[PDB]
Amino acid sequence: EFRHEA
Amino acid sequence: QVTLKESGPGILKPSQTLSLTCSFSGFSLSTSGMGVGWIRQPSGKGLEWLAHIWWDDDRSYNPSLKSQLTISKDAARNQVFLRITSVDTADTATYYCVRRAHTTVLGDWFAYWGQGTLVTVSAAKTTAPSVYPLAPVCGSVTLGCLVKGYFPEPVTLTWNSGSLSSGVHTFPAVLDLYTLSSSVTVTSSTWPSQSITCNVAHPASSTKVDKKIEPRGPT
Amino acid sequence: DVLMTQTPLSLPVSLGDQASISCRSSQSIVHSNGNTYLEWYLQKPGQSPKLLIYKVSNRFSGVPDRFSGSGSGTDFTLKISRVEAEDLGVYYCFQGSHVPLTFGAGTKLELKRADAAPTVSIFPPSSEQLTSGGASVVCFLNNFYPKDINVKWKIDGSERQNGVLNSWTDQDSKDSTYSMSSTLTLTKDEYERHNSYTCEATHKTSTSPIVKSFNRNEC
Repeated sequence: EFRHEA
Repeated sequence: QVTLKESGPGILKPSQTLSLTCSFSGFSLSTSGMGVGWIRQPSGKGLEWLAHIWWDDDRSYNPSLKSQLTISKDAARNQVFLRITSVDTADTATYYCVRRAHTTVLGDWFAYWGQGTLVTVSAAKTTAPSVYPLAPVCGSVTLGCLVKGYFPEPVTLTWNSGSLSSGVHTFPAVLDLYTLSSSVTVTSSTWPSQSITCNVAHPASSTKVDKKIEPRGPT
Repeated sequence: DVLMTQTPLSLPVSLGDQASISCRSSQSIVHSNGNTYLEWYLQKPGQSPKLLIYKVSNRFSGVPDRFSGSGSGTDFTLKISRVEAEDLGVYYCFQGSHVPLTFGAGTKLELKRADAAPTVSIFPPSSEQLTSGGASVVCFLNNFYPKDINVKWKIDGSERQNGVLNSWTDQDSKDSTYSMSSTLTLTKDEYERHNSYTCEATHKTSTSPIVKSFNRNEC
């Protein structure tokens, strides 16, 4: 995955 | 205000290495969650993603170009860089710098883009165009001008030094050299009687040429 | 890669019509964190892209309410309730969930008009080009609608696929037509060894092809 934050 | 600015060399040849700078302001790359990237678009073509770099030195790349790409930063100077090794015509594109965060409150999206920078990859030495008149065939008339085999862009084209703009169609150049064409449609009584001339300049090579379009004779 | 297929690739409308652009991904866009990073970008002629919609259906700041976003999984739609003038351009769907990041190929929102047949013109090589040993035959197909058109070159009755260059103007701002330029480039030797040259177009407006030709020997 591409970097993301939830 | 958030702004991004790309700088590149404009022209480079195949095999050579592309160095592109981006210079931002309005945010710091040091900020946790912040990120900056490159996206490009070849001439009248899609949008291709290239690379992204994160504040914490983490990097993302496009698999196809991975072996050619190197994104780097300098957060003390507000700059992101990207190198592409072994370019070829393919890579002729407009290059965009974009901001993208991986946290919501910082803006997880491509909101900010620069104006972008044009990068042409060609093998060609500056070349003066060859300007050819195009007269109608035998038996509202339309005339044409072929501007053939020139490097680089642009050329300026006018009919009667601009005196004639009605019914002008000038077509975008296509490629190691560019070729161009223009059509003019005038009332059937205007020509051949009144003269019609094609005026072409190619600044890069000091070219200026005026070609009168000459009616075909029996000889 | 995740593929973004947009439908259609060209979308004619009138100002005040409703428009819909489907975008479908080859695999799920739901990031493992919970979110669907599906965005929409608009690129107006010679401008950088601008974000319109993010996470499926969140309008960007400043985007008018006539735009909306819908969908889930692998099936998404952009809607424009009343197309306004400034809305015309190229629309991209983007997925930011998977590496590498991908855009769709782009949907041109363009202006609908009445069907219009191409005015076609054919031109032999200039004496000037021949003097210099080249040989180009140029064809012009001006002011047609809609944009799709099959253009064919024939020499003595055989089809020539080699050494053809095509160029399209963008949709004319004044009359909403398109125009095209086709150049067949041969060597002087090949041009002097054949006689019949035919530019041949097929369009929605004629049930049979538009043929323009000449015979070299009679020029």
